[PDB]
Amino acid sequence: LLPLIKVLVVYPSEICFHHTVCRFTDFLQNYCRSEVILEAWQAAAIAEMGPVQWLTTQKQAADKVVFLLPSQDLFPLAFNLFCSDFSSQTHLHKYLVVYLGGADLKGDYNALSVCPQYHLMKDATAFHTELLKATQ
Repeated sequence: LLPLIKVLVVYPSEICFHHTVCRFTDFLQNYCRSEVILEAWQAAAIAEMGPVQWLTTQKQAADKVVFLLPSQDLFPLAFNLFCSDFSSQTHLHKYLVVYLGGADLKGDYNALSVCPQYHLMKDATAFHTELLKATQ
């Protein structure tokens, strides 16, 4: 296999956050050399699997799952489905939380605090290194 990791990116669907999602995916592909699994690029698979089965399938395919938050469509669904796995010892630190850009989230997602945290772009190097560890 290639030393190439796959990252599932879960993000709030608010229009005002869209530019941040694009910037983050560009950062993942180019700066972090990651294959990206993105709702916006898998409309047909989501339609045919339904949102729940799609999230569950992609979580299993992914090496890392990133919750992308500012400072919600699939976001609350992914949180609900994945949160019990956040501290799982089988997949150590599979779930990562990244803060970038601005937007007003409605919900509460307190269990995200049990995951590794990254504030971009200050933590870009630490985040990149975390992804790279996964090619080991």
